[PDB]
Amino acid sequence: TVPVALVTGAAKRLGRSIAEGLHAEGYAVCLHYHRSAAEANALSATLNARRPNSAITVQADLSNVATAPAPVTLFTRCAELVAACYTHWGRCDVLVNNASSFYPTPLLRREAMETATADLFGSNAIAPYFLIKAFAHRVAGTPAKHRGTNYSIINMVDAMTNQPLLGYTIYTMAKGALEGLTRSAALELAPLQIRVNGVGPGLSVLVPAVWEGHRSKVPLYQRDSSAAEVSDVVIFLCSSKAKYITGTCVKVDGGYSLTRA
Amino acid sequence: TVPVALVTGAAKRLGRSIAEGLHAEGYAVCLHYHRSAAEANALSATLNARRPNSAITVQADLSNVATAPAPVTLFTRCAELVAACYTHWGRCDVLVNNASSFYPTPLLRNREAMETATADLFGSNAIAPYFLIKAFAHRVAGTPAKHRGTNYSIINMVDAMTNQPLLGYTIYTMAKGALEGLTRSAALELAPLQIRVNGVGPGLSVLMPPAVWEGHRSKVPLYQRDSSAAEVSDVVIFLCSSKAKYITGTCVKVDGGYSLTRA
Amino acid sequence: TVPVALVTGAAKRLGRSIAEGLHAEGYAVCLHYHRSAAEANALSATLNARRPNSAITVQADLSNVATAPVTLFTRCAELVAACYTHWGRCDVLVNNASSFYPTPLLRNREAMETATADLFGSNAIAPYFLIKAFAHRVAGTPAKHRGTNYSIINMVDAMTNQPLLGYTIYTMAKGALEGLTRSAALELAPLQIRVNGVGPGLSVLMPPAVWEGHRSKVPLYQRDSSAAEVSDVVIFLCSSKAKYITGTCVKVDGGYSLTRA
Amino acid sequence: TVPVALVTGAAKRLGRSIAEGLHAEGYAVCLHYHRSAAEANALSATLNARRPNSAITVQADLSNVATAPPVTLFTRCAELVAACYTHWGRCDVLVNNASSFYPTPLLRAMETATADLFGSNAIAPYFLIKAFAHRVAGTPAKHRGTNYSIINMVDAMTNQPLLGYTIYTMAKGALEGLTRSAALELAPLQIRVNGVGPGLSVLVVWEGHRSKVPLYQRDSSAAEVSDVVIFLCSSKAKYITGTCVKVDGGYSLTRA
Ligand SMILES: NC(=O)C1=CN([C@@H]2O[C@H](COP(=O)(O)OP(=O)(O)OC[C@H]3O[C@@H](n4cnc5c(N)ncnc54)[C@H](OP(=O)(O)O)[C@@H]3O)[C@@H](O)[C@H]2O)C=CC1
Ligand SMILES: NC(=O)C1=CN([C@@H]2O[C@H](COP(=O)(O)OP(=O)(O)OC[C@H]3O[C@@H](n4cnc5c(N)ncnc54)[C@H](OP(=O)(O)O)[C@@H]3O)[C@@H](O)[C@H]2O)C=CC1
Ligand SMILES: NC(=O)C1=CN([C@@H]2O[C@H](COP(=O)(O)OP(=O)(O)OC[C@H]3O[C@@H](n4cnc5c(N)ncnc54)[C@H](OP(=O)(O)O)[C@@H]3O)[C@@H](O)[C@H]2O)C=CC1
Ligand SMILES: NC(=O)C1=CN([C@@H]2O[C@H](COP(=O)(O)OP(=O)(O)OC[C@H]3O[C@@H](n4cnc5c(N)ncnc54)[C@H](OP(=O)(O)O)[C@@H]3O)[C@@H](O)[C@H]2O)C=CC1
Ligand SMILES: COC(=O)C1CCN(C(=O)c2ccc(N(CCCO)Cc3cnc4nc(N)nc(N)c4n3)cc2)CC1
Ligand SMILES: COC(=O)C1CCN(C(=O)c2ccc(N(CCCO)Cc3cnc4nc(N)nc(N)c4n3)cc2)CC1
Ligand SMILES: COC(=O)C1CCN(C(=O)c2ccc(N(CCCO)Cc3cnc4nc(N)nc(N)c4n3)cc2)CC1
Ligand SMILES: COC(=O)C1CCN(C(=O)c2ccc(N(CCCO)Cc3cnc4nc(N)nc(N)c4n3)cc2)CC1
Repeated sequence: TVPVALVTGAAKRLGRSIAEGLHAEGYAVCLHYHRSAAEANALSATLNARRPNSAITVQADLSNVATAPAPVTLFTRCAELVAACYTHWGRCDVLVNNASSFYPTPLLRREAMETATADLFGSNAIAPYFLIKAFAHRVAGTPAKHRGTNYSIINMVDAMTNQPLLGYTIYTMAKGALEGLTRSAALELAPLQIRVNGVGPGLSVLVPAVWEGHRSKVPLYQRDSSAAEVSDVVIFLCSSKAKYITGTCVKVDGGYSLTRA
Repeated sequence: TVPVALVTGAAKRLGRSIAEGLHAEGYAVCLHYHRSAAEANALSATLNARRPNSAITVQADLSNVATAPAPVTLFTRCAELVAACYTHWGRCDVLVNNASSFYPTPLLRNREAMETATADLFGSNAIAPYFLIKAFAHRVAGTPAKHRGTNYSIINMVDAMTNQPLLGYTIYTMAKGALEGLTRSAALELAPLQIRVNGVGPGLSVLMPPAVWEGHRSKVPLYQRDSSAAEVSDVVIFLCSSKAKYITGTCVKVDGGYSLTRA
Repeated sequence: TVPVALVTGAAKRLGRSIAEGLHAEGYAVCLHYHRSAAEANALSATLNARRPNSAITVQADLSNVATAPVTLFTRCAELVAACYTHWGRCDVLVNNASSFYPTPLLRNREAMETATADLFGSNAIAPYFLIKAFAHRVAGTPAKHRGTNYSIINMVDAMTNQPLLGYTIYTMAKGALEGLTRSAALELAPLQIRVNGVGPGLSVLMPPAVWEGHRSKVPLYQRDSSAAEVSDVVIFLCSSKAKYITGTCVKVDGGYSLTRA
Repeated sequence: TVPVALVTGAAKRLGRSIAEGLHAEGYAVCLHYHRSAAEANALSATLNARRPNSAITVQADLSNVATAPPVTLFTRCAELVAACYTHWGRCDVLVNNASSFYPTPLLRAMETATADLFGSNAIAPYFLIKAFAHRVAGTPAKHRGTNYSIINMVDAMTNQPLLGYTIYTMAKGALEGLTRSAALELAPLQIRVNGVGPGLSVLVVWEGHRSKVPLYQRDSSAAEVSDVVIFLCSSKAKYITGTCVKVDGGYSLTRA
């Protein structure tokens, strides 16, 4: 009776608001983290205090690399994340692919580039593929009679990547791949009634002289969004209200994509 | 202190579902109709029964023509629709441009019914959306900022399947493509008044020989069926809600994945 | 023997350049104009000098207004009639004519009714009616007498997904024209009529700092295009080389659509 | 000198037709291949028989795997661009054609599919683009060519995904993101970056697939695609950048 969400990069910022919002709706929440161990553990205790046995935390590098104990592939670590929900609670109804690295990969003007490829592509595109695969296998290997009634996968994409940010080619490619995954997984998982949608923020919860300048670009309100302005949309899309939506991406950008230089 | 929604073509189908959903969230609803008087009036009696003074009905042909006098323009009729909300309740917070003509206009056939077809399919789908949006905008801009609503939201009912056009339906496909540009253009220009403008684009909703109903339905990837009206209108209500307040300029497909298909 | 093109708003700027490039490729050209009868008579003369009986001129208002009543749809069949009249054919239609002026929502009834018919007539309604006229003509040519390369190009706008503030009527009419392209492409494919769009950004563009400011924002070259930068694309899409391309819109915009405020 | 084009996967089919097309236009062509040595070398022979010194061949696995001396994909790709500069001193045009294509079903190792499908389609194209841009950047303004053009071969139909081809579809989506981001970033150096998206092309159970095509009810010939790649590289398309041109006979307009 209590559904389970797995939220990647759940420790802070938008991933934390997504986990908080799903939890508010009655979900048990698997809080994935990579480096933010203290934040993830504090968030868990907050939600477990509000509602016993309502949250767990699991650590994984979603980079496209191996990790030592066979060195452990990204694939294995992805199946293991999904397995953690099944092991704790016997289900996993919602997957939010939120975790994402983001930093410049300039084409113009070290082995960091292999590091960058692995990290940006892994977190943003390849781990989402492997997570959705493990998610879908687990639904597929549940007898029909016992399947949940509202399986939902949300990919966090980017409303502004048709208007790329100068110098972020690999990240922009990765988001594009992610949008690809949304359409391909919606089509292919439809027979198991698993919906696959994207949410794309424009500017959200910006870190002062420059904050002010970015803020002023947004037609609506001339500010970046709050975390909850994004997560409320994620929450709606996972709801039974949205049960006819799949294969689609929703921009939550204040009209930022409508602007031109 | 009760919010007001104007829903066009509210009498039946999707427009009635949207009207009932907004009503359920505590909107007073102004139900526009053209031909469907009996249905609209019964819808409004149901709503007023549930909550006094929470609905009215207004008639207007949104076809881009002049109507019965010196002659009345579509503009005027549109502005009068908005002014009906303001006359009765003193506000208009939401507008759902739902009303819409749909019928083939094939490029290859071979006369007054060519001129009234463009007027009807273009008016209902695009130009009346424009004028109602401009009349709606005018009212807000008119209100001292101290008396303005805090959640203004315009929704335009577009078509998920317009990039994959239905054979023979060119004017209709065009007018929907128009409606998408108004959605984007209005979102931009009305952002300073915090008027959000978005689209909702159904695929197959509330759909012939029945093996051809069963035939069309089966092509949708999710559930192999057309949607319920609620499956569409819940999305409309979400975009109107204060939880959607950073959303503007976007269209949301509700198509069960239909737009993902190829022949 | 010599293929015919019909080009609307052919008298100046981009439409003149399209008429020339088709003229240069050896089309006989029907130069449509509305107000600029001089410039058109001028151009006709020039190309009728390079080559006898290779250019004609034709006047019509493509606004959605009945004239002295003659409805828009008959003036459009008239235009198409005039190529078959003179030359016995019409192989190419370019819907280039377009009025363009602000129709703002805020700030500041005679005006408004005239803008609706002018902006939607010219950008959208007449193109519809012209295509209809053109398709019926081909349909009513026995197959064995049809030309081998029918091509319609609609001049759309690269930048309409990023609307120009205060231009809604225009932006809507361009989105109808996009609709027209895909819809006609699909419908006319059996006739082997190809229908495509070409979408300029800033082309052949207040205080000089303003002009420069606008030009400065184009990523590639930091300027507006020339007529020929656009007309070359049009002529390619009409060439037998593009014979597998229908239903598609080609941006010619120097990257401008890739920018954000 | 004559301008030079690098075409990846140039041995057969579209990639050969492109090579041929640019050659017939006056380009000297670097013909990249992976497994099709014999075909690549026959092409080059025909090409050099036509105009001496106008074709060469280079082999490279564009899968994202560290190869044997270990040699990474970055290195392989940079070297590929250096082969142009080494033999002809210039590289004017890059066509990212090379592409692996096979199912990666979500419902029925993965390691190799991922490195191969994302490398050929997405990660190699980026390193190739970056190598190209670095070689242009480092050329003194005075001696830079006057018509830099990069063509990504994308897919017109990827918004309408082929069931079971998730990784391929993702990789062509990455390649679309590369087209735009590289077009923006390399615009100041006057390198245009564009995509061409085939529908069904040169289908190798077939009349079923091609009858879905609105225009002519067939798949395209190889020329009906390469001619488009040729035009976009030409100076007549010098204002077109960031753009993808579908060449699909209208197939992307269909629905089930
Ligand atoms: N903020 C904005 O304005 C925008 C956001 N978005 C998208 O929304 C999503 C959420 O945004 P935001 O909150 O700003 O994200 P953040 O950049 O703050 O990061 C989210 C989390 O991702 C995790 N992560 C990063 N790299 C890896 C990796 N290699 N392996 C595993 N986990 C990793 C980190 O977890 P940990 O801290 O535990 O290491 C991090 O806290 C992202 O997908 C982003 O692309 C899109 C548009 C703009
Ligand atoms: N149903 C579907 O599968 C899809 C629907 N949509 C869109 O969703 C919306 C609602 O769809 P649906 O419920 O099927 O729409 P309907 O065709 O059922 O029409 C809704 C109402 O539009 C009104 N209307 C039509 N023309 C005019 C006009 N000239 N002037 C005034 N009102 C007019 C009618 O009111 P009356 O009866 O009072 O005369 C009608 O009941 C539309 O905008 C539609 O295009 C999009 C794609 C798919
Ligand atoms: N130039 C640019 O930057 C851009 C251009 N485009 C599109 O490219 C095309 C050409 O651009 P450009 O040359 O600058 O356009 P212009 O503004 O120069 O106009 C083209 C011609 O359209 C004709 N026209 C205008 N209104 C009417 C009408 N009501 N009835 C009949 N003919 C009419 C005029 O003919 P006459 O003079 O004979 O009256 C005019 O010369 C247009 O479709 C435009 O929308 C798109 C984006 C930007
Ligand atoms: N043909 C079609 O209908 C469609 C094609 N396209 C796109 O058009 C382009 C050309 O299509 P098409 O000619 O059919 O392509 P092919 O499937 O024939 O592949 C082209 C070449 O790619 C090379 N290649 C494949 N994998 C690798 C790799 N791991 N490393 C290096 N080279 C590799 C091969 O080289 P070698 O043979 O030497 O090993 C191959 O011959 C592709 O990018 C494709 O996605 C788009 C959609 C439809
Ligand atoms: C504000 O920081 C500063 O003061 C300066 C330091 C350098 N700097 C940036 O690194 C930067 C940071 C965030 C930016 N964001 C605007 C959205 C662009 O997509 C915020 C954003 C944040 N974190 C993010 N994390 C993921 N995984 N993905 C995303 N998109 C993301 N985005 C843009 C540029 C801007 C100026
Ligand atoms: C009297 O009708 C007949 O003779 C039949 C044969 C022809 N015929 C159609 O052409 C037809 C009807 C409805 C169709 N719908 C599919 C959605 C297309 O967008 C359902 C749909 C319904 N009503 C609709 N009303 C608006 N205002 N807009 C929409 N899109 C709409 N759509 C499609 C084709 C079915 C009915
Ligand atoms: C101080 O600031 C100013 O000077 C303002 C004065 C008013 N103003 C303009 O008049 C104006 C004029 C032409 C503009 N063009 C390109 C912008 C479109 O994104 C040039 C263009 C020309 N003529 C055109 N004619 C058709 N039929 N269609 C097209 N698209 C068209 N376009 C832009 C703005 C904007 C700014
Ligand atoms: C009778 O059953 C069989 O033998 C089937 C075996 C599996 N099978 C396919 O794998 C297949 C092959 C070619 C297909 N093409 C239509 C375009 C799909 O996007 C042609 C295409 C060709 N080669 C290609 N190579 C790259 N690198 N990329 C592309 N897209 C590509 N496409 C589609 C499916 C269908 C035939």
